[PDB]
Amino acid sequence: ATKAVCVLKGDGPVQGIINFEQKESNGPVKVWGSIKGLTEGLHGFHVHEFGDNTAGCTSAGPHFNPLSRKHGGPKDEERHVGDLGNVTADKDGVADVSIEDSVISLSGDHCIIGRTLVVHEKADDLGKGGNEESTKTGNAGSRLACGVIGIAQ
Amino acid sequence: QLQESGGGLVQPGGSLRLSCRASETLFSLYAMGWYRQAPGKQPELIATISGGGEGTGNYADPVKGRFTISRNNADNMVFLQMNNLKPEDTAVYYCNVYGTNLAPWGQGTQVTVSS
Ligand SMILES: [Zn+2]
Repeated sequence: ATKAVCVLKGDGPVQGIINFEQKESNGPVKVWGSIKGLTEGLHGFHVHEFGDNTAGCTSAGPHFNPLSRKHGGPKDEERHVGDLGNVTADKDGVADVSIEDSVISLSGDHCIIGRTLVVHEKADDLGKGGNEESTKTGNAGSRLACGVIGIAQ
Repeated sequence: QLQESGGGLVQPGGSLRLSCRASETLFSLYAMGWYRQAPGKQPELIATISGGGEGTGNYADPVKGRFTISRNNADNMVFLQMNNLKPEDTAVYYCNVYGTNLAPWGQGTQVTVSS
């Protein structure tokens, strides 16, 4: 029953805490927590490849893609491993994150421990935007806050 | 829930401004797109607007540089300004959310380009 946690920080006011739980090996992962300081609405939410914070969130590299697929939404088969879709901030700017995903893992080749969770400035178009960038990042915009994913239990 | 208007017949090179009134619950996700749909085909996403403030727009390749998407937060409305229209643009246009579960489609508005 592996457990992980991530403290999202950035230059601006967006900040949060996101926990992860995987009861069985290679089974679904629960992702739950809270982000704040966001504009109301949808915000891209991804696991990026590197747990490098030397030059801010930019050092995290691209979306975690150990299978070298194209960007999509979490429900699509063609997707990055770290494509977690969008989180929703209310009028107050608080996104209550509740997600269940079977592509990310806390072990094996799809392990995200030691990589970087990142919340984005705008919505992820899930790869349906009809342009090249949509097949890469989903046009979610700049990185508002991020953090290395660490072992919790 | 979603109500589009502003379409019609326009000669090649002309222009149009589609409008859509969306419910406040759908608008408040601040991820709105215009899709175009040809007969028998699936609706493709054509323009997106998301983020705070006045919003930020992104465009699919066949319309980039000719179409602009915008929104009015107070009126909960979305707009597609289409310029330099071509026959390939002929389609029924719909406005919906994106980046999440699609809401029930509206009636859309037909756009025909021909001289
Ligand atoms: Zn991706």
